[PDB]
Amino acid sequence: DPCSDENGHPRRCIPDFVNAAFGKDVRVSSTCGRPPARYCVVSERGEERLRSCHLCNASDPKKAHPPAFLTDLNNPHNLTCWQSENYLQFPHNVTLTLSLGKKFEVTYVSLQFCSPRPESMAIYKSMDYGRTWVPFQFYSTQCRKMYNRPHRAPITKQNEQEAVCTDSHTDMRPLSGGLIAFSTLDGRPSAHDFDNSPVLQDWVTATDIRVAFSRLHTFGDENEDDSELARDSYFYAVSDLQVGGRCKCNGHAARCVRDRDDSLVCDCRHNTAGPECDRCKPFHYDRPWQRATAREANECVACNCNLHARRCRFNMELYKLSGRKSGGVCLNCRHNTAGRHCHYCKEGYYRDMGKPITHRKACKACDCHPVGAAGKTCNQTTGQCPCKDGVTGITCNRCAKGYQQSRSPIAPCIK
Amino acid sequence: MPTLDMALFDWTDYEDLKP
Ligand SMILES: *[C@@H]1O[C@H](CO)[C@@H](O[C@@H]2O[C@H](CO)[C@@H](O[C@@H]3O[C@H](CO)[C@@H](O)[C@H](O)[C@H]3NC(C)=O)[C@H](O)[C@H]2NC(C)=O)[C@H](O)[C@H]1NC(C)=O
Ligand SMILES: *[C@@H]1O[C@H](CO)[C@@H](O[C@@H]2O[C@H](CO)[C@@H](O)[C@H](O)[C@H]2NC(C)=O)[C@H](O)[C@H]1NC(C)=O
Ligand SMILES: *[C@@H]1O[C@H](CO)[C@@H](O[C@@H]2O[C@H](CO)[C@@H](O)[C@H](O)[C@H]2NC(C)=O)[C@H](O)[C@H]1NC(C)=O
Ligand SMILES: [Ca+2]
Repeated sequence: DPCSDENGHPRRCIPDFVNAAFGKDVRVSSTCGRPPARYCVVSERGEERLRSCHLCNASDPKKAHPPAFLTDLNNPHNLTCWQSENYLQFPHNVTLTLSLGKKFEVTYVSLQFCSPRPESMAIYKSMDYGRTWVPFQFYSTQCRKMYNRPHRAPITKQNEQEAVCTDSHTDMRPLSGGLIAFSTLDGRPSAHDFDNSPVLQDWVTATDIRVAFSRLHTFGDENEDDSELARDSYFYAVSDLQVGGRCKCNGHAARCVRDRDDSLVCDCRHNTAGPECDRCKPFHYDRPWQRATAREANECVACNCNLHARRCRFNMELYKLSGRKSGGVCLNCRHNTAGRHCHYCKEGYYRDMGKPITHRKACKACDCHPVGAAGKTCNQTTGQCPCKDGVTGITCNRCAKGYQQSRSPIAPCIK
Repeated sequence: MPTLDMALFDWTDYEDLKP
């Protein structure tokens, strides 16, 4: 357990870097096999190009190529590729979208193709679950023409989040096994200083990863009798999609875990709560929430209601009046107690001592003498009602030394 | 010791306070 030290006391903890994509369902714009249809594998040996053909059949697992194969275990000698439908050229965009439902720090994105690589393609992140998409990186042989970015634009302080376009890793050539691989901090000026770079802190943060294949390579011949089979030779196919990174829990977790809803969330510690660990757990609002830092754990603490209140709320006034120690304010405070911490008795009650402060019957009712005492409200401690002139006793039901009873209820002791 | 006698009070004025 890295979230507390050798002794009991909490410390900042960060979860492990991983292939965030592994085993995850990737959403795809296209998959061959529904209905089933022919595809062709093209190979070259020098002067010649050879061609084998096969059926993509979704309904038959031995001939299917579903998205699950993008994030399965990659054994290099039993490769499994997702395969798009044949010839979705332009402007047809085919997309692999990985929604983590949770903020991650992305460190790389890797693709391994079983087809030739895309001529043009783009990696995107979302920071707001589905809604908006921003570009991480482009890859194309026509950057200005295709993505309206300039070729190999130099990354600079001025804008360190620049989605570069590049003709690198665009060659039709490795006809399979082509490898494209974006790294988020590769190039970025402040990467060495990353942990003090707010610009880059943002840059790596993302909830989703979209991969858009926008145009695909064709051969320089494409024979005329080959019309159907040449068309059937062009598709996108990927054997392995990775997204390196870690969960963003705010120093309050060492694990991310799927939950009640089977949705990914921090295994949240230090009495914190929420998916990012960005707020406090119920009944733990004595001090306000913070990211755990290098020096300090900032475990938000359990507010005290002396076993009288079920809920509690934070208040800054109270917090500030103590030396920033406690600010919890207990609510609907039960059993005829009241206050911040339910530590004293409701007006018109008093503490039955001996019975300790925490006990359900720690406040007995006041019960003043209805003509002897002036008022209903006792002393919280000692229960002494406020007696009229020449009356004493805790209930104020006897005249004092010096005093006799009167015939009037108003002034019932007189001398 | 000698507690308040409720019967002793004259309530003809202050009719409503009588316990
Ligand atoms: C890598 O290639 C393998 C062969 O080289 C593929 O074959 C799959 O092997 C599975 C075993 O791990 C089979 O499951 C068993 O087969 C059937 C289920 O339909 C039943 O006889 C059994 O119930 C079942 N297992 C047990 C434990 O009883 C797969 O059916 C089989 N073929 C598939 C899925 O098409 C692998 O597909 C492939 N990748 C892997 C294993 O990740
Ligand atoms: C595509 O789906 C499967 C093979 O992946 C085939 O359908 C099954 O196979 C037999 C005949 O081979 C059929 O009678 C059944 O309807 C199917 N289900 C079974 C056996 O459980 C189907 O032939 C393939 N389709 C084409 C057009 O090739
Ligand atoms: C394919 O994706 C592209 C992005 O590369 C889509 O781009 C839009 O294209 C028009 C010009 O045709 C622009 O004016 C829009 O700003 C673009 N929007 C987005 C979200 O990319 C293009 O429409 C796509 N086409 C199809 C059929 O998917
Ligand atoms: Ca695979």
